[PDB]
Amino acid sequence: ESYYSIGEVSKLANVSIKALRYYDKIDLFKPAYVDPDTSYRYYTDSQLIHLDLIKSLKYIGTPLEEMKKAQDLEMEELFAFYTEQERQIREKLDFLSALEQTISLVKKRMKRQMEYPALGEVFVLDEEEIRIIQTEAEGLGPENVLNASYSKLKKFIESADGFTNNSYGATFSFQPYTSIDEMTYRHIFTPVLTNKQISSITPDMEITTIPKGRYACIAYNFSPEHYFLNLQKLIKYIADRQLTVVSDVYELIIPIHYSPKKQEEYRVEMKIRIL
Amino acid sequence: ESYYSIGEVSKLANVSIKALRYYDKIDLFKPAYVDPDTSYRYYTDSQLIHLDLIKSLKYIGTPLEEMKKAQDLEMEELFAFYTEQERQIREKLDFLSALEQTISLVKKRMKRQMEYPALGEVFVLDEEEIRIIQTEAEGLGPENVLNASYSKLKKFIESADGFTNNSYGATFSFQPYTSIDEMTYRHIFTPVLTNKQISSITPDMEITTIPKGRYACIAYNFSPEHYFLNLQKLIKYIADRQLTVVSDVYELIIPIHYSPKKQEEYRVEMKIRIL
DNA sequence: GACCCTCCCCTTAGGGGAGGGTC
DNA sequence: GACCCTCCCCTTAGGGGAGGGTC
Ligand SMILES: NC[C@H]1O[C@H](O[C@H]2[C@H](O)[C@@H](O[C@H]3O[C@H](CO)[C@@H](O)[C@H](N)[C@H]3O)[C@H](N)C[C@@H]2N)[C@H](O)[C@@H](O)[C@@H]1O
Ligand SMILES: NC[C@H]1O[C@H](O[C@H]2[C@H](O)[C@@H](O[C@H]3O[C@H](CO)[C@@H](O)[C@H](N)[C@H]3O)[C@H](N)C[C@@H]2N)[C@H](O)[C@@H](O)[C@@H]1O
Repeated sequence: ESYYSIGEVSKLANVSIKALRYYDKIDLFKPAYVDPDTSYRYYTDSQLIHLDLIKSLKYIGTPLEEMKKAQDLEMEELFAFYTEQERQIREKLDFLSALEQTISLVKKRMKRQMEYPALGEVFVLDEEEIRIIQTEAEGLGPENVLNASYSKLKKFIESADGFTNNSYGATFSFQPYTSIDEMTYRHIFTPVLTNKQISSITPDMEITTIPKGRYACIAYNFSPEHYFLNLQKLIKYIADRQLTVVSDVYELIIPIHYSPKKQEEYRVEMKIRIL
Repeated sequence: ESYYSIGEVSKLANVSIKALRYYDKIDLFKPAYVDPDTSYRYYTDSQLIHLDLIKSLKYIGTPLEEMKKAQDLEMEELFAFYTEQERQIREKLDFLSALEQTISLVKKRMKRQMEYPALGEVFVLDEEEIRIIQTEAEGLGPENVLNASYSKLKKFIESADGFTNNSYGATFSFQPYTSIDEMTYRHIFTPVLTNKQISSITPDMEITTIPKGRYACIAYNFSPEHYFLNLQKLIKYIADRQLTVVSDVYELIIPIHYSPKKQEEYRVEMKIRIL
């Protein structure tokens, strides 16, 4: 015998007016009475029960046209719909959960770049392993290597990590080169950062890693004059301190920013392993 | 010296054409060259680097106008933005994680209702505790009690669980009543299903629970003729098997469906505790 | 005054599709 | 032929606000 205006319901049910009006329009929840002249909406007390579900499902995030299907459902049938919701949640849980490790690790790798002891000078250091995806570089050089050169590797990684490599890598044979002009990349690769499977990897992609070990490194900010010089510096450090190299030179390039409105700049790192 | 059409980039970067066009419109990522007559878009190989971030941030779910702010940021500053993302993730993780327990528990309570040994007959059984929110019922009766009668309790629960009670409860003193006409509810309550804090609960709300114990129950599907009868049945079962009651009668009403296009139906349960 | 009505413009990140024109 | 262009209509769950009228 008590009837509620939209305002009354709104306050009562902690749902907004514009919201009830909306739910009225999509015929998910309609007033018991619409005065035909004033088009005012009036609601019975016994209606409010229909909101409990709506409100819940909303909180869960069920889309509206979907609630409508849910309303009809009988107790046993609704139960199942819930466990559907349960499974859908576990997914998001996984998906984020994964992302959390990913980002913490992206961050961990960004740290070293800012904590690098000095630029332009060579030093040795003890390195954790880095897993990576590589492919034969088909006669590519520092000179003519392209971004596009990476696109297949980059599919795989994205399909795997979801989270595109900040980084670009290539390797080549440690030699007394005298010229950029003399150098060819053996493979080019990009680091993976998930231990998530890589479905349907084709066999022209080797999964391998930059082994744990001790490394003569040198790292600077790119510019053409320095590239070759710093390589030189490296070779020298080896030959002088008289060491035995046991890998290629690994070279990794990392943007310092992605502003398309500032001049491009990149951090380069050449490392190599020793006995 | 190699330039890419939108199609070329799209395939290269595994981003859609309509997507690059869009990113062009919002000046997040613009081609290096737009032919002035054909309005064809052309891109440099050295541009594709700007997509790695975009693509990542997208995967993380960063909104676009926000990526723009991120692009300018310097390595140290970007690092922080990430940990912002890290914290924002942990929230969702919590939020869902909570929901998962909630739903598993909503489900657990829905089960018993469908696994209830028989309807209309009384039996005793051993009950887990049920926490709940209640309030003095201010002389309310089975006769005149309303949905609205619950609205404050229901705020609290929603503010706490997010997930509106499927259920509605009231209690009253076990007596040889002869009439619905004789009955008053002592409190009316609604079960909580989170152990999450209930911020700024006002003191006219008692947090308490339906204690763990042994209970004479009876549960049926509502209709006016049966209500009082089944109560009667209950009283009788006690008096005959000669038992001592140690609580009020708890009464709980639960919709069987929320279809607003079928006749309303409800499951009632009256239980009481014994020594 | 305080509610309530309808109606209209607004948001995100594009996809689908038309009706051209181009490489 | 296969690319690419612009332009337009579409989606979700409403909120904000106008310009009335009503309880
Ligand atoms: N590793 C080659 C890389 O190409 C791009 O850019 C990096 C290159 O190394 C530079 O290219 C060359 O610059 C000069 C003339 O081109 C040469 O003297 C020099 N030896 C080369 O390094 C480029 N311009 C900037 C940045 N350093 C990408 O970031 C990455 O796809 C890829 O890994
Ligand atoms: N507990 C009272 C409850 O009111 C509503 O509905 C339930 C009531 O119990 C019924 O009300 C009464 O129906 C008859 C005439 O009104 C009476 O003879 C009977 N004794 C009463 O129970 C109602 N119509 C259906 C459903 N059972 C709500 O679900 C809930 O807010 C609240 O808990």
